[PDB]
Amino acid sequence: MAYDYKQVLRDSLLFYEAQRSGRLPADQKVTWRKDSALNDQGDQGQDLTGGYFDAGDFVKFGFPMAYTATVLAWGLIDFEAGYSSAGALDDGRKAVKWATDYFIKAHTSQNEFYGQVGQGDADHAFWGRPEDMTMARPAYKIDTSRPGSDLAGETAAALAAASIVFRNVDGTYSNNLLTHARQLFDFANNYRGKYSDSITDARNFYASADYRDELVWAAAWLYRATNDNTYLNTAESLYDEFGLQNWGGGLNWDSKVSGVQVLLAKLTNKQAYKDTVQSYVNYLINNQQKTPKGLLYIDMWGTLRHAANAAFIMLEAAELGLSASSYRQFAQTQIDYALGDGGRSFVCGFGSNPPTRPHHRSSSCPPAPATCDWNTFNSPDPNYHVLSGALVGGPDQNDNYVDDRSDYVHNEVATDYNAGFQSALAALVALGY
Ligand SMILES: [Ca+2]
Repeated sequence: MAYDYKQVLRDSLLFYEAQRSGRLPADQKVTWRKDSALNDQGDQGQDLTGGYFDAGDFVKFGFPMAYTATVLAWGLIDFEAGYSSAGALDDGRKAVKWATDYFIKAHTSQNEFYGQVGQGDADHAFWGRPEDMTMARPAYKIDTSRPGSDLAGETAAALAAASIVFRNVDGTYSNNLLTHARQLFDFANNYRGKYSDSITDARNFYASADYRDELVWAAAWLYRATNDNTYLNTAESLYDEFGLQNWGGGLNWDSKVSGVQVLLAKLTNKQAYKDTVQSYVNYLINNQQKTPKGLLYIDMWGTLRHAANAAFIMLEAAELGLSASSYRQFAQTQIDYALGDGGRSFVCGFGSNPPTRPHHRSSSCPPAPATCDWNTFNSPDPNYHVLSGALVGGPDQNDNYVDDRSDYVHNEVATDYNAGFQSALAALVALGY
């Protein structure tokens, strides 16, 4: 009852601090985390340190990491007031920059981009503190011979969105972000292909369903960041060519459909895009399967992540003047469910009876020199460190849930899980809720 969205927003930022890879800053707030993955590098030894660990593991999966950055930047642009009111503007910007500083390093050549550091199996076979890793961490890339329109496109979108975020605060960085964004889009558009067909290790973790939506997504963001009509023309041309108006709605690391539509609706003010957004939202509120307690049930994987993403699309739709009151209200019910209106909180470190055993390695570990290994994973006790701000997978279609570390469905946590969620919190704060 009566949730402090400002504090939840601050908590979400703490989750991102807990996901930081590389050398941590002197002002780090989640201090149980230590410098790690300091040897991450490319084929020629290029520095690839930094970025975010994806979930409860230590692999740096570029596709969802870029998506996370784009959505976080998006919320900072449209609902900056929310961050400011929560006294978290600086931290919000730092969260975006932690990702973009890494994308810049990963962009080793104009048409070359590293999309992963660490191998799924080698990484997942280990359970412990990231600073204790001793296994090889291979880096995989996409290039003109092994394209990745989806990966390069999303990264371009994130860089372009970030360039807007930093336009005034750091003009030099903003310009740099944009240069990289422009080059990555050209690479993505001129060399068509799914990144997971090149970086095959990712096909079993973050396989891309289609790269066409990312191309439109990227062009749209570049137009917003440059005001260069060429990008708008390309965005709309591809939107029509690919027939996105007929694609299944939704917004998540894999599909940008609803994001593209609500974004283009804002940039062009065209009714057609607004119609598509309305039909999608009305469908969710009135028809999409929901749990008995009101939670949108879009899929078993990252259930809350899907509901929060939907909530964010609704908040963006409200900004277009589409049923603002009802759309904002429904979005709030989804966020409020995650915060505890379903009976318990599903945000670690927050509210009533929150999850205490997230499927997360670093938070499960006691401090050094005590050993952290699979026996720690096997502990009946709650994770040693509270993972403040992490949104877990959530309850089942019947609002049932059991806090279980081995349950990588209900207790999974990930950077993409908190993206739409965090931006939605920023919006609620901005709206004065
Ligand atoms: Ca896609």
